[PDB]
Amino acid sequence: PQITLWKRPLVTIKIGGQLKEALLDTGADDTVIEEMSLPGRWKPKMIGGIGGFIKVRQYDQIIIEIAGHKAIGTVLVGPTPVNIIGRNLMTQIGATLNF
Amino acid sequence: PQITLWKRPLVTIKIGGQLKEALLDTGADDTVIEEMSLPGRWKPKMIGGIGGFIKVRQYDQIIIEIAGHKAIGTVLVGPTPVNIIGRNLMTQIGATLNF
Ligand SMILES: CC(C)CN(C[C@@H](O)[C@H](Cc1ccccc1)NC(=O)O[C@H]1CCOC1)S(=O)(=O)c1ccc(N)cc1
Repeated sequence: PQITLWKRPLVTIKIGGQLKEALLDTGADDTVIEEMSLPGRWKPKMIGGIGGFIKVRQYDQIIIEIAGHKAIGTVLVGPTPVNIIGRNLMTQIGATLNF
Repeated sequence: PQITLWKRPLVTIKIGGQLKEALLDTGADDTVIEEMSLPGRWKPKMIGGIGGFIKVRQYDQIIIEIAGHKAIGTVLVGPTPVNIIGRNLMTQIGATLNF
């Protein structure tokens, strides 16, 4: 699709067997999702921006379906105010910014 | 252009005759610039980011060039990790996400 930016670019994702809404965010290096369980090992990470930093759990090799497209990569899990699909996964679905 | 997301989508902007680097951020509703002098009056605004809500200064109807495209609109000034070009100005220059 071609998505305009008059409103937040929200899409449906499937992660961990769960359907969620998430923001396509070109300003985010990595994908961060609200608290949920994911399989495998994790390590702590700090990520920050407006308003400061939050602590998250970094899970690697996680499969997500993003508006119908499958991708694999790192997913951060923690107290993010919104679910964010970052560049690390948007590249895998071929997402680009065009103007 | 067509900007891929393997790297941060950093572009040059021009505001008040000065060149600056900024991030094209589809996850940002608003445009936020590092401390600088802008003309006119400002009004208060609260914005939320990954770490919580902050106060910023809101300046309206500010002329800004973004990767050589002219925009005129609201610019927020405050504590920000990077200069952020948000959806309010990305819409003006015709930017869309495509996959
Ligand atoms: C600030 C940029 C440089 C980085 N953030 C992404 C931004 O898109 C961020 C996303 C967001 C939307 C709404 C609520 C909370 C966060 N929007 C944001 O702050 O919008 C503000 C600035 C003006 O308009 C409003 S981040 O969330 O800190 C982040 C950092 C690291 C990773 N791996 C993932 C996310």
